[PDB]
Amino acid sequence: SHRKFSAPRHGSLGFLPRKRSSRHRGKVKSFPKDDASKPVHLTAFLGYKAGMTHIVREVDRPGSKVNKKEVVEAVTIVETPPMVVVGIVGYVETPRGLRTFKTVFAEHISDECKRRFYKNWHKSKKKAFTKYCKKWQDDTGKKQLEKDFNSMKKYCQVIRIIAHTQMRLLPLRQKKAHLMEIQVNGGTVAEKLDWARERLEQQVPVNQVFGQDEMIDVIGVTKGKGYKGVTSRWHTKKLPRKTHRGLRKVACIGAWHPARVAFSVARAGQKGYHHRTEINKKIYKIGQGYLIKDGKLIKNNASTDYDLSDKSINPLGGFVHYGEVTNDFIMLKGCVVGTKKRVLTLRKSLLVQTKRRALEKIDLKFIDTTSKFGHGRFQTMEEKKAFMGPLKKDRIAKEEGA
Amino acid sequence: VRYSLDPENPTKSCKSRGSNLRVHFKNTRETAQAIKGMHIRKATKYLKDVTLKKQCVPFRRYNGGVGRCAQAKQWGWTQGRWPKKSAEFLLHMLKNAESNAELKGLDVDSLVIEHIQVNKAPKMRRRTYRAHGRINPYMSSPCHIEMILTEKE
Amino acid sequence: SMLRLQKRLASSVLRCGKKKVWLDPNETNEIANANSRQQIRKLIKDGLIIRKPVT
Amino acid sequence: NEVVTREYTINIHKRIHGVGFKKRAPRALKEIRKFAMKEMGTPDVRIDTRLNKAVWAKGIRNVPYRIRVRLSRKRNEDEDSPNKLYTLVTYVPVTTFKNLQTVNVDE
RNA sequence: UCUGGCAUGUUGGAACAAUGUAGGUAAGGGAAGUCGGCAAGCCGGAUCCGUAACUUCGGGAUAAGGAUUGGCUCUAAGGG
RNA sequence: CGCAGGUGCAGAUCUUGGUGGUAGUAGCAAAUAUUCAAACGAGAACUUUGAAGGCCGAAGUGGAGAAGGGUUCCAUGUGA
Repeated sequence: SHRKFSAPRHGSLGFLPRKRSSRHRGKVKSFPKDDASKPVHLTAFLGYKAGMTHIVREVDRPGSKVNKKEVVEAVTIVETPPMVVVGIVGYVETPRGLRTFKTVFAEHISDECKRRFYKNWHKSKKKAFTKYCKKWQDDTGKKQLEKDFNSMKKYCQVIRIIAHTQMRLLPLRQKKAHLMEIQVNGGTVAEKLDWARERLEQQVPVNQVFGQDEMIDVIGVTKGKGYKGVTSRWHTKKLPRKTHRGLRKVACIGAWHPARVAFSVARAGQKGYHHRTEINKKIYKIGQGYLIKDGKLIKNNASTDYDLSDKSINPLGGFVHYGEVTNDFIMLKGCVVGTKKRVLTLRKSLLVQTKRRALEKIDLKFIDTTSKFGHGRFQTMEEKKAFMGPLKKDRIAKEEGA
Repeated sequence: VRYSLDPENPTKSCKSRGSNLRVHFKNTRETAQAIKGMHIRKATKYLKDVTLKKQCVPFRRYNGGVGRCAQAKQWGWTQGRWPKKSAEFLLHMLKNAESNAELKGLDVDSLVIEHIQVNKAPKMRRRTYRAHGRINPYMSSPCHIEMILTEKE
Repeated sequence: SMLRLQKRLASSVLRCGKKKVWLDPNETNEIANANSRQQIRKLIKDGLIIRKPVT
Repeated sequence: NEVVTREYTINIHKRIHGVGFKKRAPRALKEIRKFAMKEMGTPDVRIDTRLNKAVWAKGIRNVPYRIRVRLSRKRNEDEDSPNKLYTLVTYVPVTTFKNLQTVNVDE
């Protein structure tokens, strides 16, 4: 007979396989549609999730109850050191799909990028690309490279760059760079190839890919949670207290007559570590990263034009379960997938941005920098020293020195 | 007595067997299969590693409920275990075969395990008490083992 | 070796429990030789068997 | 150099973290054995009974956070065992653990 | 806890997943759950007050309701 | 060639015996707890000795009896 009272089904079958992701790095499954009239530009970047904090800003939507009023918004910090271009890939369109036509690599590839080519770098002889690079130097090999760029020019419809992150600059245990193909959009195939060739072996900062207050897409792998029951995996109703043989389960897993368990029934299994793509994340800020100017280190990241505190995006005591952020970073509104240290994929939007929320220009008034290792209450160490006063450890040091 | 197989030439071979050995037949069959065909020094080293859980025996036939371990990829398999008692019993019998080779004048550094087989020995009976006043069998599964080693290099 | 008999014999001779009987760990061989109540008495007088104080 | 004595501070607190109440002191002994094996490469590690008392001094739950031990690599030729070298771990009573470095000991 | 006794109840090692058995805690609501307050929770000792209907005058009665309770230093009274 | 039968099995939840798959699976989860060193020994997580940490907490996991058991008591040796 029919369900007595209607209720919507628990969960979505649009994420059906609900397994561990086969990849640790987020994958761009659709790049923005190419427009030949636009200038040549990149469409994606690779960052690392450092942590979360909250900001203070005043909003500018006229009809709202918070119009011209100060609001507090959670943000996420994604550390994005520059990427190094090491290759070019060409693709041809076929009635069977997009097929890899020819890839060309740069003459010198750093050791951190070569680490991606080995499962045991310690035991390896580091012979990757040692014969390929000699082709860039030999006269016969140079002619083949030029012919291979020409064939890409006259046969390829899609041009991508192979780029890797620099893990020397990150405070992570891992030293192996993440490689990625980033599609080049705009212009003609010839203009794409010329753009790619000239910045081969070069560095692409994140400010040349993304800009301020633009709405981007974040691709990554969700936090892993292991084996879980239907109560946590699919959020089914817990059975009564006096249930025999288990409360945290689905009572009826199917009717008699189809005589099989359907694929649409909640079952216990793997939860988390799922590949996900969230689509509308605004860029609140693009940090500048530490730089040495006139012998003094500039820490001015996360100093707005209303506080001038001379502090860094780093909270007091550092980001928890992540080192110090010393490179360029992207501040996104809200939360993003993954653990800390998780590598995130940031790509340009596939949609046309026309709503007021997406077009509004944001300007931070304050950035929280209190410690996340507890109930922090001091923005800077200088503020804490001024409020607290001299301590016993300072007087002890003075006694030792005098 | 009579072995299952006859050596290619008895002069360059040594035999060793045992009967009614209190080891699990299913565990020993897999261990013997992993040992089969291997050089005597490499088989001795391997069986010691099985005791120390450094190398595993792939459980191919009697594999129901056997766990899955990383060391089983070396055998192109997924299920493997570390049968210590079977490895000790097969180590004792390898030492016996090596001593027989020395007795009849064969060099022990070129000895290959060319034949090894385990057979079910007669079972031994004990009992377990199984609720509602019932008694169920509690049986052991011992085995006979024979091996023939042949000079080969 | 096993000293179960000697811990029982010294317990009855010393009129204490077996938890209060102390056999010298460095004189196991000599204590193991004592299989009579009279040799247990000699070991008590030699100091090889001691009655521990109460807790 | 085979025969060598060194003094260490072992952080029992971070090697016990998360283990159950009935297993904290028993696991702290296995952690000291692991520490001695990694520092001095001998698989034969012997723990002095005074160091066993120090770990159990407050029961099976409240193990001391830090212990100061003395690792001593010596020859096993006295026993003629299959293992050629062994390490003896002894207990060093200290009043404070502040500024205590790993120190070479000679006599 | 002592005298006395024992070795954790026919095995150990590692890990800390789902479901379970046993024990807890939970914001704001406060039985809206359920056949049903089932289960759990509230109360709980002693001292000083104060106790209804009804009644076979015995009870009901620890009815109900309220206050106090630690440590330390003193004081008064109670005997051979 | 004749004579005479306790004369032919796939079944009977058939009778007796033997054997599989299940399956190296379920399981060896009631009463807080073990650790260090040494000895004997071919061999020690489990025996013994010593030192620690714990429990029974006198209506005991203590010391003795009645029924019932019948040599289980004690010493030595073995380890099928």
